[PDB]
Amino acid sequence: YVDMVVNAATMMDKQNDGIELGRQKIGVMRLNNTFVGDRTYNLRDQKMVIPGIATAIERLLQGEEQPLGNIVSEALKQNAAAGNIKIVAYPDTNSLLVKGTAEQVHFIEMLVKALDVAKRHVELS
Amino acid sequence: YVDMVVNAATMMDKQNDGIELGRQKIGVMRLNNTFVGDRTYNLRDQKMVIPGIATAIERLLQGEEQPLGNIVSLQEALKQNAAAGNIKIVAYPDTNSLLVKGTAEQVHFIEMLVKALDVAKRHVELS
Amino acid sequence: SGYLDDVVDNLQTQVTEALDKLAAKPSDPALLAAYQSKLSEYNLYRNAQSNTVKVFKDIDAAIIQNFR
Amino acid sequence: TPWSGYLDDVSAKFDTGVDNLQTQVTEALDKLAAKPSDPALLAAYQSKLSEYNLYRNAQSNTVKVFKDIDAAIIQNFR
Amino acid sequence: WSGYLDDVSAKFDTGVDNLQTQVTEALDKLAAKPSDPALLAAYQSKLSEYNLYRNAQSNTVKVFKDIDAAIIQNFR
Amino acid sequence: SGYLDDVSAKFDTGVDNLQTQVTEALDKLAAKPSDPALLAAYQSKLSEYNLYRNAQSNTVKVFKDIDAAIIQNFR
Amino acid sequence: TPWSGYLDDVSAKFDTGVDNLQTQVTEALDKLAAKPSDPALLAAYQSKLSEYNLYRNAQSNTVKVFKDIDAAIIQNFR
Amino acid sequence: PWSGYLDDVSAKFDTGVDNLQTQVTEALDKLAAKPSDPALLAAYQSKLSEYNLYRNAQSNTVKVFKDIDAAIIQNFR
Amino acid sequence: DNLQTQVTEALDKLAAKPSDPALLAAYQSKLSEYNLYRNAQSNTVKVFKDIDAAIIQNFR
Amino acid sequence: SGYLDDVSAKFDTGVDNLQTQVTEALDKLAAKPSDPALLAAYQSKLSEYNLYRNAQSNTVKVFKDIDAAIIQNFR
Amino acid sequence: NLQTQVTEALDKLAAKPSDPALLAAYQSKLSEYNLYRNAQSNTVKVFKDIDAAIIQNFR
Amino acid sequence: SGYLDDVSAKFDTGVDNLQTQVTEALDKLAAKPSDPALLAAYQSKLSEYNLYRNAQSNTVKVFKDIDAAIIQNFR
Amino acid sequence: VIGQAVNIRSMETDIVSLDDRLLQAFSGSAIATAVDKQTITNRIEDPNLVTDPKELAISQEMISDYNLYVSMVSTLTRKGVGAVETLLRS
Amino acid sequence: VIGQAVNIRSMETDIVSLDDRLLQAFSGSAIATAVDKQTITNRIEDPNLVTDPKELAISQEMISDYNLYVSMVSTLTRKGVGAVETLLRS
Amino acid sequence: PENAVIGQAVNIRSMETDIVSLDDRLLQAFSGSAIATAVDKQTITNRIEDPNLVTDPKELAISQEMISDYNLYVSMVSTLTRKGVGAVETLLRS
Amino acid sequence: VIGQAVNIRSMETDIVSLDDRLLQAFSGSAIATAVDKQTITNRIEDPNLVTDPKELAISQEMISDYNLYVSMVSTLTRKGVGAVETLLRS
Repeated sequence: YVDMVVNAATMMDKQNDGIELGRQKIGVMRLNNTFVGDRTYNLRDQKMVIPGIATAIERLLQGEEQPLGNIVSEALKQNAAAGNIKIVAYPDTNSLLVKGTAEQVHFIEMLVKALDVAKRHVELS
Repeated sequence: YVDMVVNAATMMDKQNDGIELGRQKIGVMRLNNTFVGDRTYNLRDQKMVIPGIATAIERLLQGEEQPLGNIVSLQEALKQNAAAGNIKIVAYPDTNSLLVKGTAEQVHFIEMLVKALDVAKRHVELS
Repeated sequence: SGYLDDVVDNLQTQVTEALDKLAAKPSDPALLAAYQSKLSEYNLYRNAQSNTVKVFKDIDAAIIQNFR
Repeated sequence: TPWSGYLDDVSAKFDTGVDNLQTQVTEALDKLAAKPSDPALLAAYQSKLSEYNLYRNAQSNTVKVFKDIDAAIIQNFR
Repeated sequence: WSGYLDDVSAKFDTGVDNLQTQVTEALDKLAAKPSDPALLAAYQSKLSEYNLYRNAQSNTVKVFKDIDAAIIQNFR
Repeated sequence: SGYLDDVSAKFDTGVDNLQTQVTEALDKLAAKPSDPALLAAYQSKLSEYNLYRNAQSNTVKVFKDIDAAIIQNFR
Repeated sequence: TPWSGYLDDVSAKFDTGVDNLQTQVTEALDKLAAKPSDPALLAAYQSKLSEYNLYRNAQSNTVKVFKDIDAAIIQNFR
Repeated sequence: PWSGYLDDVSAKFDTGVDNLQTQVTEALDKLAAKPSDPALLAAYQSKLSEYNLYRNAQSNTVKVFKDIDAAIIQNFR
Repeated sequence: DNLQTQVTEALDKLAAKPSDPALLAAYQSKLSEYNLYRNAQSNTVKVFKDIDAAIIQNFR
Repeated sequence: SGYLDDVSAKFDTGVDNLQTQVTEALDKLAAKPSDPALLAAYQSKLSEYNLYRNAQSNTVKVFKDIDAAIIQNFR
Repeated sequence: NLQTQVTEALDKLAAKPSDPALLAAYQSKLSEYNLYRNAQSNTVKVFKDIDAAIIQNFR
Repeated sequence: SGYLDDVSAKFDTGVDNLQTQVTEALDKLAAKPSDPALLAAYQSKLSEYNLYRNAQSNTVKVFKDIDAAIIQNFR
Repeated sequence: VIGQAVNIRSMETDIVSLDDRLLQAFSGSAIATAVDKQTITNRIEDPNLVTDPKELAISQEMISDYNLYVSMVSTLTRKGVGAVETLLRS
Repeated sequence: VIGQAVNIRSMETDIVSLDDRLLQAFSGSAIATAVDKQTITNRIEDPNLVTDPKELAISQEMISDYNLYVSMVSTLTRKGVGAVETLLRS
Repeated sequence: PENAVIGQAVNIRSMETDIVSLDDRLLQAFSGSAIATAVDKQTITNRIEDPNLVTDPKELAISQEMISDYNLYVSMVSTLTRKGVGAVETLLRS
Repeated sequence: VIGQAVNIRSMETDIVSLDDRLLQAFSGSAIATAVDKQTITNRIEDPNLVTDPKELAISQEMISDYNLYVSMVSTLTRKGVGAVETLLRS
């Protein structure tokens, strides 16, 4: 009995090692208050370039090993590396495409909404 | 009896190892609300480029190893565990349509995404 | 093996598998660099095993000869 | 299937990068040969030909560098 | 499950955090616009750095195999 | 036959068609030695060949030395 | 942080050393393109294009020299 | 008389450029008579350039196979 | 185990920036010294125990 | 410590400042790449550095070989 | 002895590694030193092997 | 001093005055860098010096190999 | 660090299970099973496996052990006969 | 696949004397060896076979197999003779 | 451990007492030697099967010693046993 | 040089019988052997001495002399015991 139990358990264990359990999901997030693309202004004597949200976030996360958490102003599946997160701007609808794990997508969304705040108009005389 | 069962079962297993069971489906999808290709606007003072869906998705999935799922806005698992980086999309302008190569599941997810992205645009009159 | 008769994985498997993967694309540096160290570790293992088996047999031969 | 190695893919990455230069060069040439004395055609050809030159050079130098990495690794199997 | 010459290779592969992907990225960008001097200048650096990485890795594993084989030869 | 031929063959069943492709590309190039389109392809194929043949031969050498050691320790 | 080696540090020293040249060049080009016949724009473009050319040359020549020095040491580990 | 393999690799080029080896000497023998004819200069520039490329590619190709073969033969030890 | 520790330190510093010539120059030396040390130790251990075996074989 | 380290360090003390003369002359040049007096200054420092490193490495190599050849005869 | 001559040639070289006259002198000295050390070690070994073989013969 | 020193010194005595001629002509040139007579005089001297040093070093190299190859066979 | 353990009070042997394999000189049944397998084989599977390093490392054990077993029996019989002759003369 | 042949029922109702078993073994080995040596030498002489990578890669395997076979026959023979000496030698 | 030193207060030895028989004194020797050798052989084998031990110079240097010490131990037990029985034989045939 | 001392006067003893001449020759050899072995072991682990050609050239000799000396003492002891055994057997 002992020998049957032991061998059956070990071989059922080995027949699963090739199975992968992690997965990737895609989040589509419209920007309500600002242009997705990088902005550039041409002036009589000057050229100015301003990076977009996608550019800034990518430039921040690039190369990160640790998972993210707590954005402020079996579980092995959970511990996806932050560097896997990818962001692509889609100006045609003024929206962001995000690829990664669900918690990552969540955090990114929170960060985006922390950032797309509408501007106050100023008149100068 | 035990020796013949052990032998036969093992030799059958090794005869089957070489059979390839994965299949590649082709889906054809028409766009209804937008042009398929990329568009460049040659403004009097500025050159501006807008990438098409095909480009943007092929850029998003680039080199991905894990499978796709849950998109939002015995052998079964072995087949399902198909890499994202194998999805291929070719824009066909002549009929304003996309050609998509992937597994049936991938094709389905891609289609759902497409239908999330070709929304019709509003008009604005400026005076 | 698929078989146990009632009464992890070794370097021999890992080498055969890395050779098998390499031979599909002999010019990829990641695969080459992954294979150099497996072929080296297999060479060292397979030498050290045989040398010690040889030592234990020469010990027993010397015992039998000493009591001849 | 037509087998293709790693260097094959490195080479082909350029060909798929430059979508159509390969034929624009020939059409520009034919147009020029029809009317060698038109400045607009001369100016177009100078650009396309230069671009083609630089593409071919970058391609062959990268392929050689990767060959010389791999040879230096498979040396050490001994 | 692995030996000690894999621990020695992996010390390089985890040492140069990201270069292995950065090269492919740089090539993907340059392939799109070979005539751009800023891209060319970037790629020269990445490709050279990668070439040295691989050479130093392979020569170090060769040396440790030469030490081990000589100790094992004395088991006789 | 033998195991060292098994190792040698595990390469040749790995590179499906290269052995042919190289000679075919050579014939094309020899037909028009000055076409850069042909030249560029031949450089690649020839390099892939040079590497395949070197890796094969060094591996066969190593497995030969492992067996020659064991057959001496039989004594 | 994006990992950077030594070669890409030496290379970056030039980039931050010439603070703004990279943009000054294109600004001067857009003015020149707006009015090619103005000699005051011409004589200003010449100096910038020349500075740019020299900068890029020195940069890559230095990177190559260092790579040669390192490869010559790594050759002696064996 | 025994042809090896390198001989065959070389002869592939010779039997490729079937007539270029004559055309070069005939276009030269035209030009040397009247060096000022633009038609003849234009012709000879082409045939000379072709002959240069052909001899160069031939010699490099023979060298690569010589280097593969030696590297195999060194393992007979 | 001092000369065993020094080489593993040097290797980490090098692996951090494989192209720095000062680090390369240091590592070359450390690795060479370690390489000589191991060989010398193994060879003398062998000599010392071949002498014992030859003694026993002399009376055996 | 060790003896090869003393050999290697003897060069470092022979050239007092070179390792940071190069880094300084580079930092000066990078500010004004077109000044010919700066270019001419940098060319010699970088040459000197190149030779220094080559000699340093090859000497350590020769001494290694002599030691390994002696240790081979303990057996 | 040769040990000192080589040590001093090295000290003079490391003062100015770029001087050809110093380099040429060092190449020669280091070469001769290398040969000397090898020849000495091989001869010592040979004599000891002979000595050992005699004992093994009468043992 | 061994035999290799002798072989080196045969070159040193075979060229009588070259080292000082080079040192001199350099200082004459550096006094007036734009005189064609001095330039022409210098090119030849420096070329001769270059070949001299190269031949010397390659010869010492060959002899070292012949000696080490003999010494190896003492065992 | 990880998974560390030590037995403090007593030297209970644990690297091996102590067993009757202490009390025998040759595992004659393991010899008789291996010698069976390398002799029942007559035109089945294949010959000449001089060359694969994994089976060639299994043959080394058998080729040595059977030579030792046969060498031992040669001495035991001489000893036995010599003991009988010793008693009968004396 | 070319010219394959196998004997059946080799020992089923006839058995050879050891005197003959040794003699057949010796002959079948000695001729195979001499033919393999000639094959190698011929593959070296022919100018078309020593200059083609495809043919050299085949010849390396032949030399390796010949060397391993002759070494294994020699070692086993020496070891088997040793046992008869230890049996007969007083 | 490495950061600890552990002595014995004073080494009194009950086993210095001869009190057991000349044959119990033999059985102790036999039993202890048989266990020691079986343990040593097993340990040496494990040190080779395990891939991180058989490929690190630090570990190989130790295994070399283990093998040599095993060899010397067994060779000496064999020698002394032969010398012992040979004495008995020499006297009784005289 | 630094921190160095030498014993000037050896203690002394009477030597009156073959017994004391024997114990004395034994004790004289034992200590010289232990000292030599320790010295060599240290010379193999001071890193200034393991890596310097001049110091390695010395260690080589020390090892050789040790080997020869212990082999001589072993041989002559066994020859003496064998001569006693031969005469008493005769």
